Amino acid sequence: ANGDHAVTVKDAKFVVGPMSSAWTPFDNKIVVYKGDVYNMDYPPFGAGR
Amino acid sequence: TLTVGFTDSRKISHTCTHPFHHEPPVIGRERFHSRPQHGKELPCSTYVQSTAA
Amino acid sequence: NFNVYKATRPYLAHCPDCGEGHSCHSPIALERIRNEATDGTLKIQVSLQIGIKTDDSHDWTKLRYMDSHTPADAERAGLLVRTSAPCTITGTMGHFILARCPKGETLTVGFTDSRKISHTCTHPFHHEPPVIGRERFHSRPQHGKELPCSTYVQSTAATAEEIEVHMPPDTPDRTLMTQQSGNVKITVNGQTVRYKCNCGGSNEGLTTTDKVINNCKIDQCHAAVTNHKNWQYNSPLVPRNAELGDRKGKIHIPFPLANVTC
Amino acid sequence: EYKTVIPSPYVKCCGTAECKDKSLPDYSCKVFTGVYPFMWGGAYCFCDA
Amino acid sequence: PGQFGDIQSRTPESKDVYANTQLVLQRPAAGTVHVPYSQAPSGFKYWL
Amino acid sequence: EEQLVESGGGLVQPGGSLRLSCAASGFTFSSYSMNWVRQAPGKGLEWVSYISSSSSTIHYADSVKGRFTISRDNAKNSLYLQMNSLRAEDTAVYYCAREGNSGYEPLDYWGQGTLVTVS
Amino acid sequence: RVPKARNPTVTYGKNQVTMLLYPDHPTLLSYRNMGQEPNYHEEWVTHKKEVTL
Amino acid sequence: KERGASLQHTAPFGCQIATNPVRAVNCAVGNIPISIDIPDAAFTRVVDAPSVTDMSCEVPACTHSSDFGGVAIIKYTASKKGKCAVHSMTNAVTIREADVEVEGNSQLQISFSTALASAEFRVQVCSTQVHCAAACHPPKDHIVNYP
Amino acid sequence: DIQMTQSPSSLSASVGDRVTITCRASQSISSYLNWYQQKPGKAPKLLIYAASSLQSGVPSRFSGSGSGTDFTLTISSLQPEDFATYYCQQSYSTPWTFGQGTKVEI
Repeated sequence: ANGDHAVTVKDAKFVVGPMSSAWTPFDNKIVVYKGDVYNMDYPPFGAGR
Repeated sequence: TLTVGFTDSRKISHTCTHPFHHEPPVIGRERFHSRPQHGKELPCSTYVQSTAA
Repeated sequence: NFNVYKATRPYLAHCPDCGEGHSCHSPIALERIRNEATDGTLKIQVSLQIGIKTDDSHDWTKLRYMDSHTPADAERAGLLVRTSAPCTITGTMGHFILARCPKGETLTVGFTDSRKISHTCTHPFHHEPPVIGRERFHSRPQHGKELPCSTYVQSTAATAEEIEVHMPPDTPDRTLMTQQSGNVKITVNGQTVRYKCNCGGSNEGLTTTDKVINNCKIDQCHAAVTNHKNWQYNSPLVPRNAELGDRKGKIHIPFPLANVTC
Repeated sequence: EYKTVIPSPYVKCCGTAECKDKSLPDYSCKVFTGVYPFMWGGAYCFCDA
Repeated sequence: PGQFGDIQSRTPESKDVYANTQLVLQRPAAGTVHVPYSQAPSGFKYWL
Repeated sequence: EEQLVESGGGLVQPGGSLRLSCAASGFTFSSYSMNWVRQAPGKGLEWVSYISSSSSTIHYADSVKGRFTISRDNAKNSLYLQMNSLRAEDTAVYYCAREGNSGYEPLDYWGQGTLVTVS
Repeated sequence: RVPKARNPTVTYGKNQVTMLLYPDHPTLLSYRNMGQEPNYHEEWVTHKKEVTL
Repeated sequence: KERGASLQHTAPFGCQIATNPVRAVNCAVGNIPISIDIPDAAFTRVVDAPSVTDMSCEVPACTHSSDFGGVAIIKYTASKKGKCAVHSMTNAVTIREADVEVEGNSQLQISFSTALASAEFRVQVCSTQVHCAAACHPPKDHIVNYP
Repeated sequence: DIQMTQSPSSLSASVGDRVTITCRASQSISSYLNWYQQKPGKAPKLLIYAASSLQSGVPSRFSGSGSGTDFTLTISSLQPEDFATYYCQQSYSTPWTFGQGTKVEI
């Protein structure tokens, strides 16, 4: 979904994109565990409790 | 609680008792007591019956 | 009377939890559990038959169970029921057992085989007796009042509820086949055996003697035992023999309801 | 109270089953495809499909 | 389907029975033989 | 070489009994099934009895039921046929034979029987 | 292996849905709105209950 | 024991989450431009296509529900056998059928949906236009399972 | 159970002639049929064990084939050693049965 790629099928050329919106459901810090994704502000390395 | 014991060679028993708190976790969105016939499969972990090094 | 059982045989059934957390095929299995009486008694149905020997005689100390292609005897003393705490068994006949036992979330039954091997099968259940009166109590008082309630009667007499029996289907058994030097041998061991092969020649037949099929491999053929002389209850856990089944007979359900006081 | 009655199932492998309507209360009938049953002694029918 | 009056009859000795329960058959599990179904629980016990 | 040796014939009075033995050499006895057959002057071929290799399956002809019993010993390499309640009409030569370990139910070997007379 | 719950009874009205639940054991119920504001809600159900949304 | 609900149940706009690799799918935001390059060989000259000279329209039924609840009948006379495309000239009415076949003197039937309580629109068939109008009734079903 | 008959009851032919013997059955045998040959005064007997098959040690002059309840055996050359009694046997069911026998004389 950008303007730097094209495909041809049956001598027809297609170009798709770019998208009009930059909204993304993910934050900068995520935690992943066996299929689940959480948004969590984890502590820095070396500064636990 | 948890208790173990055995029988001696002279027909005498021995026991020892320690405190413990045992409560298995829940897998999925429902709480159940036994294994059904009709259902779904989810990942989990177990111990393997192997004596290898 | 036990005369109605003369032509019947036990059967095997699937069990969802065979004691280790895995299923297996067991000589003992559970059918529906009934809890209609207001006094908190249960009626349980199983696949084995209590009180009858393999020679169709009456002996209240023996039970008979199904082994591989043949019935066998076992001792009654090994029968147990529990739902958390042990249950108390109050009476038995044929496929049915009565027992009383405390609250719990599971029900387990089992017995001991003739070779010193145990078998169990577990199903989920929810047991909670009703409340009678305006007070909740745990045991039987000495000084008190009487109120109506219902119970089960310890009677083996004929009643109006009946169940049906049918002819068993054929049973596959892969151990009848062996491969030697590029050929497959079929051993009948005195039974009537039907076979099918996908090897050259399209071999089909029904035999009462040993046969050898040349130039054929194992797992290209199928065999089953087809000739039966006894009748079996049409449990939902076994396949129908034919699209339209034929009826051979029926047996009655013991232990009716009656009115009592509490 | 009510009671539910269920007879033994009929399985026809490498052939097509069908059924007809009946006047009994709450009668229901359905056919499923793609079955491969097992019993204690091995697979029941020769056909795999 | 789940209240008082789900099963009705005129007298204890009648043969004519009316019922409005739900009953749906489900696909069997792989490798086994059984008849699963879904049915609404009896309303009479709930009243008691 | 393969051999079948029959012995035990003779004359027995009516009401008596006689045991026949068939001895084998040259092959593995426990791997093959065996049959007994009968022939007499003026008569054709007739099958008498069959025993499977493990002594699990036994069949008798309808005319010989009860009076005849068959057994084998796979450790002694011997085959037996015993006749009881002998009757005067039972005068014939009895033979043992091997059944082949291949398809289409062949019979590869025959013995040389002995005369049994009841009189 | 885990079990599945039985089907509810559902009726309709103007801008609303009514559901009657038949639990056998503790079961979790949750719902959300589609679009920008999910308005997430969560509850546990332990016995026969009727809800409207 | 206390981690709570994950993004799969709380995210807005109906997004769904996968983890191997981490992905988000079917998020209903924005729009997407497209450009297509069609070769000259796909086009047919107007002098070769069939012509239609006389048309009329009638509308026997309309219900302005979420589904295709409208039907129309159009009569035509065609000069010769061939194929023809159809297109609507309004935004409030959408037509399911993309192409029709015309021959001789006959009639064709199309289906449409609209939210208007009173409908008026024009339909184009091989470079000519017809005017249609009708009155529509409300539906009776409160809730449906589709947009 | 399965009855068998063979024809002719006897053949009369000179050295150098061909021999044809047929066997019939009252029931389907599905090719489970064999042939036997022996001379008077001897117990052993043996010919081909199956239709269109040659038994080990049997001269090539002996051949035959099988079909639904209709079996045939022929000899391409008749020599003084070839004059004997012939039988058919079926091994499809239980009990096993034999034919009545055919003899060939000079």
